[PDB]
Amino acid sequence: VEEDRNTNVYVSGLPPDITVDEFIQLMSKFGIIMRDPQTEEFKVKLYKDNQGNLKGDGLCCYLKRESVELALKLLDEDEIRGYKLHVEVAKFQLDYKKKLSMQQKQLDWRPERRAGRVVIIKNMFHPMDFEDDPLVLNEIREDLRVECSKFGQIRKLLLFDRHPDGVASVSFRDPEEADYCIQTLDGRWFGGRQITAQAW
Amino acid sequence: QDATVYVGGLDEKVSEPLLWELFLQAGPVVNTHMPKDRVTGQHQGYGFVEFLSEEDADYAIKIMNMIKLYGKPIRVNKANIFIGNLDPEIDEKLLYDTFSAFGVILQTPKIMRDPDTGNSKGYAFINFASFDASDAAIEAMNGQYLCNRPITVSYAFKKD
Amino acid sequence: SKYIGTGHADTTKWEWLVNQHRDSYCSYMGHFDLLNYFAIAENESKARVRFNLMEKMLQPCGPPAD
Amino acid sequence: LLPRLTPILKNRHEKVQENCIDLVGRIADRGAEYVSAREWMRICFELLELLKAHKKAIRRATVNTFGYIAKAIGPHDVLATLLNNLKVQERQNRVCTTVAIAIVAETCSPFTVLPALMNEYRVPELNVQNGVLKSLSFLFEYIGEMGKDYIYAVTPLLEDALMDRDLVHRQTASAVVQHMSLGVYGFGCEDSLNHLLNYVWPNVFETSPHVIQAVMGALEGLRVAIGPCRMLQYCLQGLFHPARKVRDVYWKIYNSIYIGSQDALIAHYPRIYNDDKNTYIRYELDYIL
Amino acid sequence: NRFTVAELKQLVARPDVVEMHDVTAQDPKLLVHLKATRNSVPVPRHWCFKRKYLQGKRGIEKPPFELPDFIKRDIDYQKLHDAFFKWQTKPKLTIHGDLYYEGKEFEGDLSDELRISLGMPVGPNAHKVPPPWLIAMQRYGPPPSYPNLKIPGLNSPIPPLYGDVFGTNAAEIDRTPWGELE
Amino acid sequence: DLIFCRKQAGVAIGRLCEKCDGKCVICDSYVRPCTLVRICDECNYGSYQGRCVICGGPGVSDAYYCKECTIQEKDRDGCPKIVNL
RNA sequence: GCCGGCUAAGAUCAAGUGUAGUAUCUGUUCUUAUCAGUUUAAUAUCUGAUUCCUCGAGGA
Ligand SMILES: CC[C@H](O)[C@@H](C)[C@H]1O[C@@H]1C[C@@](C)(O)/C=C/C=C(\C)[C@H]1OC(=O)C[C@H](O)CC[C@@](C)(O)[C@@H](OC(=O)N2CCN(C3CCCCCC3)CC2)/C=C/[C@@H]1C
Ligand SMILES: [Zn+2]
Ligand SMILES: [Zn+2]
Ligand SMILES: [Zn+2]
Repeated sequence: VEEDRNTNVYVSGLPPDITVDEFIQLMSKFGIIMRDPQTEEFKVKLYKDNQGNLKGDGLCCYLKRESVELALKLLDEDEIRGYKLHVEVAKFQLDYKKKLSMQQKQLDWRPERRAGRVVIIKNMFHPMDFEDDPLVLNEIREDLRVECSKFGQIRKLLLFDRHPDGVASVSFRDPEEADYCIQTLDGRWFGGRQITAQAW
Repeated sequence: QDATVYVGGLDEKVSEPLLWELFLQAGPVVNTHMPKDRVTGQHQGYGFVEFLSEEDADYAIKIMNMIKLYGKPIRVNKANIFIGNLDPEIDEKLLYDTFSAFGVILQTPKIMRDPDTGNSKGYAFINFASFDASDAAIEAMNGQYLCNRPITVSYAFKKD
Repeated sequence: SKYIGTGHADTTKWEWLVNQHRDSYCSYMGHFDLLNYFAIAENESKARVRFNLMEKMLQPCGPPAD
Repeated sequence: LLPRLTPILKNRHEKVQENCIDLVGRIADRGAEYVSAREWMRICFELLELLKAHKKAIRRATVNTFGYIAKAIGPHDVLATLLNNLKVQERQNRVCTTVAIAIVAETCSPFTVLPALMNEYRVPELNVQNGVLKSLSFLFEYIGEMGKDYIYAVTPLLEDALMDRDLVHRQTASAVVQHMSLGVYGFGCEDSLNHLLNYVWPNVFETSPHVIQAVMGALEGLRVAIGPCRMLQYCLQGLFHPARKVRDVYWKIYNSIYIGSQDALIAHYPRIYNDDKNTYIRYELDYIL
Repeated sequence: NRFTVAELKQLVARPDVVEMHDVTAQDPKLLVHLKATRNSVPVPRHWCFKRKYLQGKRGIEKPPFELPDFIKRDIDYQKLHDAFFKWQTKPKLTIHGDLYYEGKEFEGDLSDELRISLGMPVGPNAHKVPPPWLIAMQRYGPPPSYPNLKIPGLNSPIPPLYGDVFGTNAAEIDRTPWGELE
Repeated sequence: DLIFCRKQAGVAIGRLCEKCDGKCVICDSYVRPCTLVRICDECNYGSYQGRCVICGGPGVSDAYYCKECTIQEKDRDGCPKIVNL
């Protein structure tokens, strides 16, 4: 039924030594390639023979139709190093809104510039408590990891067992989670001592 | 309301600046108002022209009365039988004099008016003395050529 | 803030007016034909008009409030 | 030579790249009639990516060669392709496309680019109008003095963009106003600029930092193009408002007007009458020879 | 120790520029005096509002962009360039003090189409073809609202009338500009 | 902490690196460089003799103000060297 | 937005997600009340004080 609004392009003929990455570069030269919403792996297909043999044909779907008409009048009858490619509107014969909106936001025109995620915790432990207790440091590290996991995805967590002030570093993927952890950890008690939290 | 003149009988060719341009020769028409319908979104044939002085409105009412504007009986005024599609140029006394030729009228007739403008709605109600005058109005007056407006006389209430 | 003559939300009428009087007198001292105009108008030598303006520079618009 | 030359443009050495671009530019400048327009289109679309080079000579040669190719093959087809490319790509490529549109409009007079660009603002979809606005911004900044003949054509579009609820619309329209103001200066375009100031000024009570930054830039451009007297006339009634927000905003604008052109303001200050305690009339200016 | 509105209205030379909050300023006498300067457009009027300068009503839904007439009437050569610079007109512009605000976007001769729809014929060479509103003016007299108006048959001669002009207003130097191109 | 120096500028010429070569120091524009940049004496001394005014790498060419900044007399403030605290 | 109203007109306090930046969502609550002080252009906000009716219960 859908005559136009077809964002799929069919690459007739290709070098039999074509990889996927060179192909997706060829196709990304002409716009954004639509990505499968449930996963990664842009919606690009390399048609293959009954074996590892490469038939030499390729499919690529695009986010928009203007990129298809761009590839039509710029890739057709153009030579890669050895071979002559052919480009045609793909023929077919026989969660959603979230990632749709994300791929759309990839075309934004939002303001850039600006400023252009690590929380430091102090007064949490002491080196004198770890001298006669070898399992207290690991339990304190597990408690700090369980406290930092509730605020966000912790990418790196370190505890200085030789620092007299009890320095600990929690590096997360987002600075907002680190700011929330610093706001929730400032003034709180841990092991009978008042621990402080600051940004980095 | 005294300085403004209510115009009735406007076709689709007449517009809001067109009435002010046509009424500019009669007097200084300051503003023109055309109430739009809710179902169609256009004028219902009745509008208002607010001038500066009352003498200009009186001259426009005495000059542009019963005129043929855009193929329509446009007329300016001071802002059981049912008669439909009647011209706004006629009054109650004029309708009583026109209805006196067929039969005898029991009292003074009344014409329906719009709740916004108050000049002419489009329908009127008149009562005769007997049923013979109503039958003569339904036979002769129901379809007679009025002043550039084909009227239609019908019975308001009938029992089978 | 470091530039003399700028204001802010707490600037009063007196400070504004003395600022414009002071840079008016400096502009008169700078422009050669304005001083000519004044010296012809009041029938004085130009050196005298310059000295009078410099003397007026100290307290234009009178002393401040309260 | 040229089809043998076009694959060398993708080499990554700086000297090779610069010399290849210069050679293709000379060929396009003098021998343009010897190769089809389709290959020229492919070469220009490939050159589009060299406007991002980290080196200044590469960018200079690329600008020159793009100008030559555009002058050769005509503005229509390349402009259509550039608009399509501006619609669908990531940030850096869209910025390079904007630069390319400005180059095409400067080599082939902006009369040939402005109608097609304004026709694209008619699309009822955000992120397309914002691209048109960014292109107009850079176009006016790039053509400078040549814009004196095209301010009347873009005024209703800037009106529409300044009445819009979207913040990027108004920020980019303010940037356009600033570049247009500083581009025409001494050419007698004060009518349209005052008209546009009437739409820019209501945005002074904006809390978003980027919008207020663009508004300040536009105001300082209008201070040069329109004059400090008009700016003081816009600031006078708010300088002493009862609300502290209005006073803060107006004193910021006034200090910006005062630091530049402190001398002109002498002739523009309004008369203020003496009170019982203090003398405020400037009597020397009342002399009459 | 602060004025009232009526008390401050008695002191100032121009009381109609005084407003509710003007008595709450640090120096209301200077504020009202600057509000009366023979220039100086006022404040954008939405400083006291609470809707972030964009009204969410009035039905802003409308056409995206109407290009000028010159827009419509290779792609076009120097002849269509000549067309674009012969057709170029100056658009509607507001003067120095006309600030924009959220609301201010919505708020004897007859035409040939109305004369064709009304059933009136064209003007002859030498005859009498009056409009039907002219018979009442010939019977009752001239209108007192426009005494300088002339009509053919009553005040204007029949050979006047030309095309759709059925009336003319007759109201009872060195106008050339000085320096202009030839 | 991106703050300009804003000290009295001297006879020393500002320099730009290979990455910042075409840039304007104040507005970061690339169009129409117009006025040669001058820096103060504490920015041009010893190890600071040749350095990018924007970033601080090894200078290769002259820094310039753009025509837009020259029209607004933004070349009349102090030293435009970006200094971090 | 629809023919003055139907609580989509505002503020706020906790948590989650995420960006270079802006942000997005859930629970909420919203004083239905008075006075004094702070404060606000004015609100706001904050700082303190303040036996009866009905059928063991509820409301004021
Ligand atoms: C929004 C725009 C972007 O910011 C974009 C400019 C830039 O941010 C990107 C990053 C990057 C690296 O991709 C591009 C940067 C810069 C450029 C492509 C500029 O070119 C250069 O750097 C090379 C060098 O600086 C000189 C280029 C030159 C002479 O064309 C320069 O423009 C000019 O000087 N012009 C343009 C104006 N033109 C007229 C002609 C009459 C008289 C002179 C002035 C007016 C004279 C020549 C800018 C070009 C590119 C924007
Ligand atoms: Zn600059
Ligand atoms: Zn650098
Ligand atoms: Zn310095």
